[PDB]
Amino acid sequence: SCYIYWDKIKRIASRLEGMNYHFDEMDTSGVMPLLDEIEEIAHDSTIDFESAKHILDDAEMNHALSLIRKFYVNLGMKLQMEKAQEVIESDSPWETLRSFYFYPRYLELLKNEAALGRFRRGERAVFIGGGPLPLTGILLSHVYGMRVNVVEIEPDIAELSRKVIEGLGVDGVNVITGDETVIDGLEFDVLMVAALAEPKRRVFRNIHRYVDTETRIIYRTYTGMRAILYAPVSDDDITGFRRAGVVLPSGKVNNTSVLVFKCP
Amino acid sequence: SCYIYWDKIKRIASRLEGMNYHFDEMDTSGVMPLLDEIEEIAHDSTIDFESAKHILDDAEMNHALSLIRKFYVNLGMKLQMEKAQEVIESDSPWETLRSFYFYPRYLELLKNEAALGRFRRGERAVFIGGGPLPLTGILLSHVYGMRVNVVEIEPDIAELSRKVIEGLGVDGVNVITGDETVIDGLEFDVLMVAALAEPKRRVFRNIHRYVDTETRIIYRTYTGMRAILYAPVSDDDITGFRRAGVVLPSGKVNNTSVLVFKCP
Ligand SMILES: [Br-]
Repeated sequence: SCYIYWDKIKRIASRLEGMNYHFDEMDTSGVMPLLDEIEEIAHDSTIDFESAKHILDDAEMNHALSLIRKFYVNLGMKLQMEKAQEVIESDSPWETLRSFYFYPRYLELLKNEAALGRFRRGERAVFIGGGPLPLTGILLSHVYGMRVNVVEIEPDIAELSRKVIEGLGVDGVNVITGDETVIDGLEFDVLMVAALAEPKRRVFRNIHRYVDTETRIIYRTYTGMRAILYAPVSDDDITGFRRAGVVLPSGKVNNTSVLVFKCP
Repeated sequence: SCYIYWDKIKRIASRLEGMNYHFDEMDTSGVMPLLDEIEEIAHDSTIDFESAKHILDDAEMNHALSLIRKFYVNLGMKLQMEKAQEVIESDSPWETLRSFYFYPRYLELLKNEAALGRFRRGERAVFIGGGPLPLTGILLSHVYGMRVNVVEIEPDIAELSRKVIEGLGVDGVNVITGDETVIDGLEFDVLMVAALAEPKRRVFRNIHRYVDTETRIIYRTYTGMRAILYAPVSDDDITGFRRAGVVLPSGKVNNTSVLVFKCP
């Protein structure tokens, strides 16, 4: 084909490639223009899902896509780490937390999800893939009055997260250090899977073994042009589950939210 | 997975099996409940595009899918033939035309397409694959005041369509007997491709040779659960074209309309 977005993406990737050659370590302030250029493409409403995969999954875009998707994850992780450290240091922690680049977005995303998953105060939720800034976990308790365990595989990241939660004075959020297998030993009404929790195939196979058919499972994925940001969850990833609802994003939200139940 | 639609589709297909390879022999009036059954499924808005794809792409669904598709194409063709003769014989041809089962649907589909393609009075349209009842051709003129050539490969079908057009007294619609290659000798502003024009690969490869980069080309295809009805136009078919816009259907409309331009 001949899409103008193909050259734009290749030029972005080239810039990312040159940057990474020079520095392993992300300069979070400096690369905010690159993120906004990438998000303008991802957010372009005038483009349907089929057209999105025609442009994105074209073989000649694979290298550029990989670089962009690596950027997004690395930037996200560094933004979370920096903000976590900021919150811990702050004498005004909630003010510092609301300044996080994605804060307004998670706010909208959760509201969407709570409707999709019928969240009720008092229910037990497990969130897989907390990261250093366990924003979803925190909101689930602070806003939705849920009883939350956040699971984090990396012990130092998990420790930082506990410090964030304590700095915010948020009750009812516990952090578990380990992989998604810790869910066998937990009771929960709802289970959420972070957008960047990996590997997807393994994570869904572990969910499948350790849940029953009545437990609500909500995962975060990417669709349409927003798949420039990250690889979506594949239908093969969700073998043995049935999709029972979706919330497609709008505005600046990047994630699609999917409700599934284990078969059968 | 365990979608309820899976079993429902297999059940409907079981009742089509005994018509296999002789669907053209269908009783049109007596099979309408069967179309309603398939349509209840195609038009279900709660089924997301990923779920629809899980179903239609599964190897186990392949024979039931061919049975449903053979049923839908044969029913549509028979109805078209039956209505064309009915119009020709009618004292009230316009009213008879409007009693066509898909009439209300085509009217909305065209409405959508006219916005998408920016149709205007006096513009030159060519419609590939007229069939016996060239409704789109007739409406492009009768409603949109466009000047139309309808292309029909089968000489006896072309002859019948001309009778339908002459019976209605509609201006500015001519039928050319031939393949899509006849566009070589034509001048036009908008090219439309019928949902049923086949084989898509040969057709689009010929269209590519004869149009330019500013020709508006609209084709009809199937997306989501509506792809149960007929094989969608593939990525491979529209090589050398770029998508510029899409109208997704709602209500009982079956076709997705897609606007393309030749590269660049
Ligand atoms: Br979807």
